Amino acid sequence: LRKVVLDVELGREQVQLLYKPIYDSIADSNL
Amino acid sequence: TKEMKDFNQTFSVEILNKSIGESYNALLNHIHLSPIINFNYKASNKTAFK
Repeated sequence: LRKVVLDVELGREQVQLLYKPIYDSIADSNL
Repeated sequence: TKEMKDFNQTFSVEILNKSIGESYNALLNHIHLSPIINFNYKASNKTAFK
């Protein structure tokens, strides 16, 4: 018979960058 | 190491290529002139100071 999967919501949670409002970014490959 | 290339300001692959080229030219000189020098010359070839 036909095989149908229960389309459930799994997978690990996404992680966001929370530090950004605090730190002052300095971007330079010469450092 | 990647850290040595990335953190060291003066180090680069350019100086490594320079060293490779210098040693290569010296190797060519040695290969093509040491047979002339190291040869055991017979008295027929040799000429005195005179």
